[PDB]
Amino acid sequence: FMLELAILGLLIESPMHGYELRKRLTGLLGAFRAFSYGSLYPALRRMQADGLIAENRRVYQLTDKGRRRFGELVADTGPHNYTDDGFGVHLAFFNRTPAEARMRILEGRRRQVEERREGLREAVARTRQLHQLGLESSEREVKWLNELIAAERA
Amino acid sequence: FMLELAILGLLIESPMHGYELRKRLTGLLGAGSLYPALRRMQADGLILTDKGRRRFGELVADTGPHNYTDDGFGVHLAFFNRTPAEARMRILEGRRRQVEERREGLREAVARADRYTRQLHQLGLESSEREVKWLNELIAAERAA
Repeated sequence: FMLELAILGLLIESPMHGYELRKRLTGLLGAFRAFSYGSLYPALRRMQADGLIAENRRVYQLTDKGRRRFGELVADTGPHNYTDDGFGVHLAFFNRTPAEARMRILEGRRRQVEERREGLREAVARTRQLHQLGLESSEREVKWLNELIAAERA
Repeated sequence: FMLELAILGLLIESPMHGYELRKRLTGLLGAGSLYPALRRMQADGLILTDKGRRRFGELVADTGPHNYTDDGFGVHLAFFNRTPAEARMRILEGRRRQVEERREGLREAVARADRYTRQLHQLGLESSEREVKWLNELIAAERAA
């Protein structure tokens, strides 16, 4: 899902060659690694088959069915959107995400990081110095999400 | 994979039941059922048994890529008490390699700049930075004897 969203959301901007998509895909996650070819290209073969993209490696363009399918996925606010990769991908396309969905996604993310923080507070109640590090990160991210939630309300 | 080090490493300390296995086990990250693993680990004669004590001694020595992931690392780091100085050092380095690469992706991510994605990555970055700095301190300490 997060793959298709990533792909569809990139292609909507403009048509792209395989090289560009892999580059951009990697940029959406922050991997310090090309996105793997044998993860990308089978998705494109599938996404071609379902009539979401077309090919002229090559250059790839979005279909009308493609443009619609994106419009679905950007609206989606399911648990798929709250994971680290899920969130970062969706957050990219907040530009094209309705205010309602944005708000839901932010909250679903906040639930996820909140729970992480809780487990880590609980963990520190015990020589894992890494938990402490884990904790401060969560703290920062929650604080950030709250600021981002606050902004959406206003 | 290699949920077994976790169990064996806990178990030898004071062979309890679910109370304290799942509890302590859960305290690797926070907020499942180990039970099929225990049924298996019973069958192979690891549960701790003498064969168990040996099997742990293998696993604590291990320094493979399985040890460098977030869960992998934190589990192993628990049993550093019983991890040979050599293995400890290798594991710390293998972890540092992983976090280094994470940091690089994230530095690179921030560079392209979409205010919101940037800040998230920025957060990601500072965390990596803190963890690397920590690993260095922990590596430094292990050398000094």
